[PDB]
Amino acid sequence: DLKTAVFNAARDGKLRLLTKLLASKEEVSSLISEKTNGATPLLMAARYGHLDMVEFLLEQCSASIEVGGSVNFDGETIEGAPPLWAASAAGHLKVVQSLLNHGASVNNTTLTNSTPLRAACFDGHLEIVKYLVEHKADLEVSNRHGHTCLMISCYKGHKEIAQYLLEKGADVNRKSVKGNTALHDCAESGSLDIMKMLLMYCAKMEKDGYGMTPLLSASVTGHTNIVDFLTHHAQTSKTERINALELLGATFVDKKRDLLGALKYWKKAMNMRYSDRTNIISKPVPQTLIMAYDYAKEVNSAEELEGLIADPDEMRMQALLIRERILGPSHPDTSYYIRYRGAVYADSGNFKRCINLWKYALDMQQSNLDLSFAELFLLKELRG
Repeated sequence: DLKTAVFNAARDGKLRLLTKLLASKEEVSSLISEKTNGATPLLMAARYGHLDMVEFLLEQCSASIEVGGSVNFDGETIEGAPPLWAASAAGHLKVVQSLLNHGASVNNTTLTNSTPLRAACFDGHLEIVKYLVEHKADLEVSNRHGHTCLMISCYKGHKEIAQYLLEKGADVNRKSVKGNTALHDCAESGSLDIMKMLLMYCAKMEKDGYGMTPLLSASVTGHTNIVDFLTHHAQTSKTERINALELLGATFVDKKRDLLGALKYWKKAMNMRYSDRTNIISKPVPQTLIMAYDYAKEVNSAEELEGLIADPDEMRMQALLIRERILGPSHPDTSYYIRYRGAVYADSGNFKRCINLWKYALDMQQSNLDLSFAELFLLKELRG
C-alpha cells in the first residue's frame, strides 16, 4: 500500500506527502505508473485540477501522459479516459493548458470515442473549447454513436459554444448512426436560438432513423416554441405541419396532461386540413379498430372536435390513435404512452382497460424487433 499512499496524495493534491514518499524510493516511475482502481495518479491529479501535482508528476518522471483509466462525473463513471479528457470534462483550463504544452495528443479519446473537445462541449467550458480548437482539435471526431461536438452543444443549449464551432467550420449536416442531426438536438432541447443559428448555415431538415424530422422531434418532446417556428417555415409542407400539430396535441394529452392545450392544436390542424375546399386533407384510415383503443376513430371534421373537451377519455383515445399513426409501432414513445395510459386506468380502478392496453403494448413491441416495467420500478447525456 505504498502505491495506494502516493495515489491518494496525487488524487487529493496534498503534494508535500508525495514528494517525501518518492524521494526516499528509477523505481519511482514504477510507482506513479501504478494503476489504482482504474486511475493513474496523473489521471486523478488532472481530474481534480491539481496543476502542480500534474506539473510535477510529468516533469519529475517518465509519467505516461496518455494512459487512461476510470473517472467519475455526476455518478456516471466513464472508462478509457486520458488525463487531458478528464481535465477537459471537469473544466480545469490550466491543467488542460500544461497537459497540451507537455505533448498530450489533443484528439485521443475515451473508450466510447469521446474527445477532450466533446467533453468540454458537454459541460459548457467555452474557454477550454477555444483552447482545444486553437490547438488542432478535430471538430468532426464523433463518439461511438456518431454524436458530434456540435450536436451535444445544441442538445445542451450552449449557444456561444455552438456559435464558435460553426465559425470554426463544424459541418452543420452531420448525421449520427441513428440519423440524428444537430437540428434534431435543438428541437429536442427547445433551443430556438441555436436552431435559427444553424439555419444561417443552411442546415438541412431530414428524417432520422425513426422517420422524425426536427419538426416531429419537437412535437414528440413537447417544445411548442420549435413547433410554432417550423410550422411557419417554408421547408415544411402543409401535411407535415398538420401531423406535427396533431402529434403535439397528443403530447399535450399524455405528457403535459393539458387537454385544453391539446384541443387548441387539434383545431389548428383541423383548420389546415379543411382550408382549401378543393383539396381536403382528410384523415388516413387504419386497417382495423383496436380494442385497446376502445375501438375509437380519429375525428375527421371540426364539428367532431367541438364536443371533445367534455369527453376526457375520448381525447385520450384520440391521442393514442394519433401517436400510432404518426410515430408508428417501433417508436419507443408509442408503447410507452400506451402503457402509461393503461397505468392511469389501473390507478382509477379500470383494470380491464389497463390489461387490454398493456397486452397491446406488449404485442406491439414483440411484433417489431429486427423502459420495461421492472426497469421503471436519453443516450445523448453521456460525455462519452
